[PDB]
Parts: sequence; structure tokens; C-alpha cells
Amino acid sequence: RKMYSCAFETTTKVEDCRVWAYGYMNIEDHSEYKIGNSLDEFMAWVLKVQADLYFHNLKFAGAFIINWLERNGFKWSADGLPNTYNTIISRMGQWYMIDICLGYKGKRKIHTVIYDSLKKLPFPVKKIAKDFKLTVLKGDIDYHKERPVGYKITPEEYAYIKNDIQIIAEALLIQFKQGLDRMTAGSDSLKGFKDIITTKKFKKVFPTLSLGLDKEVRYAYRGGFTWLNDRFKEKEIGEGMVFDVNSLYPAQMYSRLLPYGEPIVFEGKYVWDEDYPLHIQHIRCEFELKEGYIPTIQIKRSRFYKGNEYLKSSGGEIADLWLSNVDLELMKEHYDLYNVEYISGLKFKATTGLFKDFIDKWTYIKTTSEGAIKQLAKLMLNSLYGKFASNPDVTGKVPYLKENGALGFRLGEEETKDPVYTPMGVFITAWARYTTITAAQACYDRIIYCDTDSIHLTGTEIPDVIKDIVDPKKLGYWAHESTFKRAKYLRQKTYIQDIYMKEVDGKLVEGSPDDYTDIKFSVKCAGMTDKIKKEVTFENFKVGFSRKMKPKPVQVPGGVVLVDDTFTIK
Ligand SMILES: [Pb+2]
Ligand SMILES: [Pb+2]
Ligand SMILES: [Pb+2]
Repeated sequence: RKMYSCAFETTTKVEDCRVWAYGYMNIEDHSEYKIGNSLDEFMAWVLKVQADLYFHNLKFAGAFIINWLERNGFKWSADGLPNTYNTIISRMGQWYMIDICLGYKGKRKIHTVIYDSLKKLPFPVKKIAKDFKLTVLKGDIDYHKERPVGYKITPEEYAYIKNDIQIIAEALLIQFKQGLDRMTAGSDSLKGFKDIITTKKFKKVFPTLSLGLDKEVRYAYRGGFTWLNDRFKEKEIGEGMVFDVNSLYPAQMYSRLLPYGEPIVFEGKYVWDEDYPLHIQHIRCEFELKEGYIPTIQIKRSRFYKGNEYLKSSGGEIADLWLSNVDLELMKEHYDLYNVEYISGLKFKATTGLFKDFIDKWTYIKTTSEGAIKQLAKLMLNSLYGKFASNPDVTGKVPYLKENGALGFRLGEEETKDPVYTPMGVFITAWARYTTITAAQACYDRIIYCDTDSIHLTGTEIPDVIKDIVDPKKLGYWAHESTFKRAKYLRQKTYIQDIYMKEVDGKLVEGSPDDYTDIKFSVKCAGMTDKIKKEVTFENFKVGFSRKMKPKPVQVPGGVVLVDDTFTIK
């Protein structure tokens, strides 16, 4: 089974949308490569190679391939029948795999499978080249140039195409050579962890719970603490600083008490069991936030509450929640509780050892290393957590060739994947929350904003109460990230800042209010592109700010084209 790195270059017209150039390069032998100007020529090769092919960002390239397949006697089927293709396309419209089936010799399936290398390496090509220390050509292909059918590729364009497939070829090979061969970064991460722990032990510490338990365990899942102090809402403020936790999640995984094994179900209020020290409690009650304390509770699926705001009060109706003991302890400290009704719960065996070996291994490699290998170490540490915190829904989109020659997608069969071990998801995030909320509270008089692993504060001095836990590099510590001259927060995840910058050898880094030469303007706003951010200033950054320069994908006959769309701050 050979592996190839692949790329297309396409036209931008709605009416005339087609591949004008392709390239493939053997990942294991970079001297074997081909660059052509015909999709038909490439697809003929696709059907012969019986190989695994990778495109960087399949979502785009894949639309051109499916368009060809449907026009050349292929149909979509999940069964893997002769002359059919299969796909993995999520509810979110992320592409994972196109599996093109030709037939069978004996029982051995004759097929070519296409994967998205962006799930292996979640970065743009240039960003990869820069970080992995790989040769990257300056500039780009001129997209404002007319290329009729049969257009001959110039030697410079040829160079650029080759460079693209090669950067990905070089990065993927380095990865496969570490033995990281799974479809996604997270899978590689899980596989590496499993190797260390042992399948035998893994199955014992992380058993598969029934769908029913799993459903109740996930009622306790909350995510990340994201909160803006009402005091600062939509106001231009002065100097402040930002702190960031060094690897918030691996930090919890490394040292916190976490659950393992089969849970034990109990009725009523939990009583302390040292063999089962962690628990989730299904509670019911009213509450009022204490004075001088940060809001903690968010009620997800209820008739009364707003799912997004952290609640100051139960509002005169009764709150029904499932809480990890970590969350419950925190709630009790921040709220007066009233009429507490203890319904039932689950208790778990707990340890702190489960992740040390895996983190140590890759933390070592990270500091020991540089370049590509350093980047892959980071991926391994940062991709594992996600695997414990995913829902079981793996329902996909089924492509079809539309009435007018474009592509359509219909939801397929409902389908469920077994979860890895959801209680681990619950507790890693609760501990994460505790880390952030705790610090933010200790700085109540200066706290502006929280976002999962960062704290935004008034003033420029490090508060005494956290000086002992501030470090530039130590795992799980708070790092003094940046300092701003002024800022404005519209709401959660919507704000702008003027960051102090200092030049250190040509390059520009974060400076202090005394030691600085420049101001870096930074914009954070959901759905806003890098291009649009450059248009934002302090004066215009308001609800209603609108620009018609957001690319939207449009399926047309032949493939996908990007078109300009109006984006507005709601
Ligand atoms: Pb290019
Ligand atoms: Pb390029
Ligand atoms: Pb139950």
C-alpha cells in the first residue's frame, strides 16, 4: 500500500469551474511524483494505484473528485460495492475519507482511499513548512490569470505545485516514521497512550459503560469557563494584562485526581467513600450567588434558563443539575443554596497516575527536540484529551449529484459510536474550570474576562495572590502572556486589544508598558476572517459592524467556488 500527497489547482468562475492542474508525490519516495493539467488523466491514475492518497483540506478538493465520479459511472454506497464510492462527511461538513471501490479479486478489495491530511496535520501548508523547518517557496500562483482548457503549466507554477505536495509529503513521512499512522491526530494520540498503558489494562480502567449511564454522565459535562464581568461590558477600558495556563488540559491529566473503572450507582446524597472518592450528583434546588463571588452555574437544557449566561440566581424556579464533586464544591462556595434535593448519583474509583507516563514521554521529546519532531510531540500532548470528550453521534452526510449538476448533501442513517470513557471527559474539564475560576476569584477586584485557560485583568502588575503560581514555562502554571494599553469587550469571545510590542532581533514580541516600541492590534470575534479583522478599529468595533468580504463555499457544476458574503457582528 503506497501513500501519496496530492493537490489541485482550480478555476474561480461560477460558470467555468474545473481543475487546471494536479500533482501527486509518493510520501515514502519523493522522487516519484507527477504534475499534469488534466483531471481525467489524474482520475485514471486514481483508479489504478490502489493506494492511500492525501489532500490537504479535502473539503475543497473532494468536491471536484465526487463531481467526476458521479459523471463517470460511480454511485454512492456504504456497502463497498463494485463501481461505487463511500464517504465520511460529518454533520459539520468536515470531510474525512472518500473510498473508491472498483471490485474484488478473491476476497481482497480493490480500492483507492482518499484522506484529508489536514486531520493529521491541523495547520495551513505555509504554517507547516515554517514550523517543521521545510523548504517553502516565496510567493504564490497568480489566480487572476486566464487559463483555458489544455493550458500548459509554466515552470514556476510547476515549482509551486511540487512544493505544496512535497511540504505535506515531508511532514507526513516524518509522522509515519514515528509510527503515527491513524486517520486523525487524536487517534494517533489515543493509540500512543494505549500502547503505553497496554490494551489489557486500558480495557480494565476505561470500560465501556451502557448507553444509559453514559447519557447521565454527560449531563455533568460543561466545557470551559467563558465569562465577561458585566462591570466591563461594552466599555473602552485602560491598561490591563492577560494570563494563560501552560497546557491547561494535559496539566489536569498529569496531576489531578481522575476517575477510572466501573461506576457504582447510588440513591440519594453521596456519602464519603475513600475507595470511590469522586462522584457525580444529580441535585435539585434554588440558589443565590454570594456577594463578591463569580457566577459558576450554567443551566443547559431547561424551560426557564438561558443556556449561555452564568446564573446569579435560580430565578424563582427550581434548578435541576448533574454535577461532578469538583463543580458541586465550587458551587457551594459561590452560592447560597436553598431547598437542596439529592436525587441520585454515580461514584468512581480515582487515581492521579493514569497519564504520567504518556505525558513524560512526549514532554521529554518536546524539550529535547526542535522542528518537525517538536511539533509532533506537541500534537501528541494536545490531541489526546479530545478523544475523552466527544459525543457518540457519528451520523454522516450523503452526497448526491444535484438536478442542475452541482453537489447536494442529505443526512444519512442515524449512527452511534461507542464512547472512550466519558467520566474522564467530565473531570478533566471540571478540574480545568476549577483552575481558572479559582484564580479569577482570587483576583475578583481586577478580573475582566475569562476564557477557558486565560484570565484578563485590570492593571499591569502581577497580583500578589497569584505571584506564586505564575511561571513562563512550568506545566499547569499561569504564564504572563501579554499586556494591553486599552481594550473593549462587547461580550463573551468578542473583544479587541492594543498589545504592547517590543522588537527583539528583527522579530516583534510582547513588551511591558515601560519596555515597548510598538502596538499590536488584536481582534477576537466568532466567524470573523483574518482579512476582515484588519478592517476593524476601536471606533467601528460595534454591534452592527458589517463587511462583504467573507468567502462562502458555493457548489457549482464541476466543483466548489468561493464567493464573497456579508458578515455582520450580531
Ligand atoms: Pb499554490
Ligand atoms: Pb503554496
Ligand atoms: Pb440511573
